[PDB]
Amino acid sequence: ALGKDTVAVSGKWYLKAMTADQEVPEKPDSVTPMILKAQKGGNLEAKITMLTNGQCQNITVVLHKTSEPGKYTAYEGQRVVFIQPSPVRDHYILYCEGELHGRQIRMAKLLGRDPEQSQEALEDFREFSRAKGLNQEILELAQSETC
Amino acid sequence: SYELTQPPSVSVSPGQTANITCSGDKLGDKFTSWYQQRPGQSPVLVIYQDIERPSGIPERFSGSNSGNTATLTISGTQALDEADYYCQAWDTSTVVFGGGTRLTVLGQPKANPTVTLFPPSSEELQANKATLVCLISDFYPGAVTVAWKADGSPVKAGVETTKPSKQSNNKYAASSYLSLTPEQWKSHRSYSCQVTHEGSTVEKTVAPTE
Amino acid sequence: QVQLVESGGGVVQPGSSLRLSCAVSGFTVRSYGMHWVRQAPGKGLEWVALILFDGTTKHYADSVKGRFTISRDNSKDTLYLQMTSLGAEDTAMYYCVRDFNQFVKRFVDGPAFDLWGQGTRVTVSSASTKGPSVFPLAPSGTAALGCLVKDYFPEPVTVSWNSGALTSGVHTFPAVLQSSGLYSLSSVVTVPSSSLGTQTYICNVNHKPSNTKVDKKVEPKSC
Ligand SMILES: *[C@@H]1O[C@H](CO)[C@@H](O)[C@H](O)[C@H]1NC(C)=O
Ligand SMILES: *[C@@H]1O[C@H](CO)[C@@H](O)[C@H](O)[C@H]1NC(C)=O
Repeated sequence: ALGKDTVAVSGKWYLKAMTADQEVPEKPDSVTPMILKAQKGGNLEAKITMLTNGQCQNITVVLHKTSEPGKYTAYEGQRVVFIQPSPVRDHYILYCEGELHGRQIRMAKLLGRDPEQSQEALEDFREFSRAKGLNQEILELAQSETC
Repeated sequence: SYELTQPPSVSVSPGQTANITCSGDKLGDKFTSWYQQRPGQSPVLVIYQDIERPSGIPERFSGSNSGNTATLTISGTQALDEADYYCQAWDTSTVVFGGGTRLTVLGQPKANPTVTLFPPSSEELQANKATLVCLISDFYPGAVTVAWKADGSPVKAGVETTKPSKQSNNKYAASSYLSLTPEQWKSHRSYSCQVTHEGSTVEKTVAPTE
Repeated sequence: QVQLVESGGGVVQPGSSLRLSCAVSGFTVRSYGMHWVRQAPGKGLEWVALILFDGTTKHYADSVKGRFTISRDNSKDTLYLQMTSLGAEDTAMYYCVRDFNQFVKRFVDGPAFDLWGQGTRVTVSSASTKGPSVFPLAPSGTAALGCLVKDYFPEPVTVSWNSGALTSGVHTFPAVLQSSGLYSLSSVVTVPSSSLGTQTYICNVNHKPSNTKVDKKVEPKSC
């Protein structure tokens, strides 16, 4: 059977906020809405475009399921991705522990169904990020739609 | 490309459970969906995501997708369920539909086709055309296959066949037309129409000669 | 308040470019992957094309790929199917459907068509309203006397026998289209061989769409 929670996180998301515990060298100019496709076998496929230096990176990432609901793995187990819903509606928080580009990085991402920034959602996102120990800047990102 | 496969036809009695099956590689690694197309109506989703049933659909309907085959199961089968069921699944950036399964809730004694072959009309011949006419009638259940033979060799072109249609007797009836040149007609020894219904075959043949 | 309703249906010629359109209510078309599904007369279902909620993501069957286009106007809340370079194969009842597992708040990799239109029929043939060519089917202790109505482009058609003198033994068959793109139909009366000796038999065909009415005396055609 497929996870009701896994289906609940499927579809179009706007990537809004983005805390960290380390500086991220590459930053996209703007990002395309994120799409989460629930697959048979509990795995989530995830696509986003990052417009950066005036060019479109077309990301595709598969979050492999685990024994713990909420915990997904990617990049051949190199990155963990916890997925939790916000108390604010139409908003989720990703929390990516792991390492990428040969560098250990802890990020948090604020997902929203609607592009309209919610100051209540951002507040809660900060509070959480700080509690987890992500105490850097909070990039609210530019939401473009196409290249 | 990728192809789903279902029995062309299935028959059950009232009450008896019905088992329509869908077959293809990598099924059970794929999500399947089932549609009911009652006689003369639009399709209706009966089962999605292998086992999941939409609202309104009765509990009698159930799904399964074990291994390389997927099954639609209908308990308490009754007249209302008589329809053409199709399975569907996604592959190669395409949606694949099966060929469907006419399900007949047997409510009438089985009936054997009477078949009637007609040759090209002298008038038609003179018109610089020719048409052979196969007329199947009084058969139940309502499925039939039609095969044309040119001197025992199969004919696969210029053939047109109708879906069976119900009649006043509550039985079905259908027709098949074979088009050919006047030359094709007189340059073969005989032409024959074979009609298979519930295992048995009725064949009828004619000749260019009177 | 039916949620999906197709339009653009009718008749066309091989060298045509008919555009179908599906008018949506109850939801926005920017929100769902929306598919077109054809069904040929007598045949089963055949998926034609889909357009994702992305609106940039579009896939078509290879059969139609290159010839067809899918598109939508979120403002008009209408989905379109631009059919071009029309073939005789394309002739079908075209349905627009909504993939309910391709929604902005539910994307499951398992297409499921909850909402089905009522469809719209398309007929492809380079022929104007034509009338029937009606050839007899002669008998050879009862007999089967028939009539073959052939090549009548306007779908509707009728048949009678002895101007209503014959009531029993008479059965008419559904028509069938052809590669020519012209319909063809038949009808027969089961008859006593004694009656075939004397009683005369004429079939009275009527094809109002062409404004024609043909009668044909069926007889042994002995030689
Ligand atoms: C990038 O993503 C867009 C969005 O779907 C897609 O159309 C395009 O083919 C992708 N390729 C490029 C240009 O990187
Ligand atoms: C139909 O197939 C399923 C497959 O598991 C089986 O459980 C069921 O008993 C079958 N019933 C009939 C009528 O064959």
